[PDB]
Amino acid sequence: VSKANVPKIDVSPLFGDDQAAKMRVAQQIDAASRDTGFFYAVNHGINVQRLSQKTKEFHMSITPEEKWDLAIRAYNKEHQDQVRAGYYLSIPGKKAVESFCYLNPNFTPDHPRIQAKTPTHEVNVWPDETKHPGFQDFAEQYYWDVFGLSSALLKGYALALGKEENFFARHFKPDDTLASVVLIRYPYLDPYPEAAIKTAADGTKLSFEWHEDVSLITVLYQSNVQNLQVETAAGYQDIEADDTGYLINCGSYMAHLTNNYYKAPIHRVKWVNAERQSLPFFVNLGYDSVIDPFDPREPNGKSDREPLSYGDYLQNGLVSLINKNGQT
Ligand SMILES: CC(C)[C@@H](NC(=O)[C@H](CS)NC(=O)CCC[C@H](N)C(=O)O)C(=O)O
Ligand SMILES: [Fe+3]
Repeated sequence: VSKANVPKIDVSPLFGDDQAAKMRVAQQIDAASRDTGFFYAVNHGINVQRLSQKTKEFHMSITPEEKWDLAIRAYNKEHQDQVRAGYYLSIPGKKAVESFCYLNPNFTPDHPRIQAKTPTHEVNVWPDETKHPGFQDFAEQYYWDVFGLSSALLKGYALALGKEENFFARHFKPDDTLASVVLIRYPYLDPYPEAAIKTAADGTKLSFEWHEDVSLITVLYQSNVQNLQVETAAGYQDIEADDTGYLINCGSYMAHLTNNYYKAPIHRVKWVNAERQSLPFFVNLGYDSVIDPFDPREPNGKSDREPLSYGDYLQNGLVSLINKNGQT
């Protein structure tokens, strides 16, 4: 029943050249990462009003025909090459959530990872421009807008851990990042399908069960409806909503790299009967990216943990999350 301490951090110095100001932001990122694991990034410079409005226009105007045409393999056997990118359909009376996922716009048929058929790389699919004017242009621009914000946040995390500010960001590149945007619609439904509600061990009704994120960090915009909870030793705590800020947390690749110094917080989504948006950007590195693990608690930083290539981590992590928490 209690509320999580989720600080609001002004991240604007991370876009600048005042090095001491950057360190003061890094200290706040460190403090939040060692407490509940969540913070809100404010003063981030992204037009989140336009994001929410264009996402709503898309979700509310797409038709069943278009959803089949864009559907991932789980919903359309014809689309064997769409495991990640495309439309994730709701199932009326059974499954409420629906979403649209897209990847690096630089993944084209020309791209070498696409020509090589490397797992987790796909070419995006888009709706018809004449039915959804300007949607693809908006979505591709948004990808690079939130890429820029994430690059800045990664400098803060690096400084927080005592590393040079490009320690993570040097692996986060426009030509090969596996980062994804997911545009999730959580609808208002009356009656709400009981099959779409899960009951937690503690009795709480949920839309999505406990999990750690498959990411380096997760950069999340949500509309102003409270839904997230974070697990602490004393139980789950509510995360207050803020539809002007981005909610940030670490994923399990950060926990691995840091020998669990920055844990990947376990969190879950409460069931709320309300029309709302959940728009995550999953900060993923490149397929071949490897960061040597270190232990910030040790003077010498020595860690015995194996370096893990990001591509293998991502492939395994996405499948495991489907197996554990269900096809979304
Ligand atoms: C908790 C939110 C981030 C959101 N949940 C989610 O987005 C959940 C848990 S982090 N994430 C996923 O299912 C992984 C999507 C990965 C994506 N298809 C890809 O190929 O990269 C929700 O609102 O349900
Ligand atoms: Fe999550």
